[PDB]
Amino acid sequence: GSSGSSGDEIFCRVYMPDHSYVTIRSRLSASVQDILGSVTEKLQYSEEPAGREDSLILVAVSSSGEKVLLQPTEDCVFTALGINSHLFACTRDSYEALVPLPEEIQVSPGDTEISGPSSG
Repeated sequence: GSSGSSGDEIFCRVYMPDHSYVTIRSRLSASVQDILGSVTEKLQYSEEPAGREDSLILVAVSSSGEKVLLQPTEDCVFTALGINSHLFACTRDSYEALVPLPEEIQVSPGDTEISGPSSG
């Protein structure tokens, strides 16, 4: 038997439009669809890979508002995504409703950014 050797697996996080991401374990060779399916599972719907959905599209949002509608036919996502970037999975009419996460010393992708005493 064996567990692994190198281990490239990572934990993708799909930031919600209401500010509430999840922790999903994915590989560095997955796809938007793959993740979606995974995240979708995290979403309160059911114990299935398809707990009823109304078309969910991924989108990369950075600390600025730079949205980049991704595709289900991607290759290197986890990598493509910069540092201060967050993935958002929502409908097409919600894509805009999407908002870029803040910039604090809290739950974030970058972390240890030590912005400064600049509240606002």
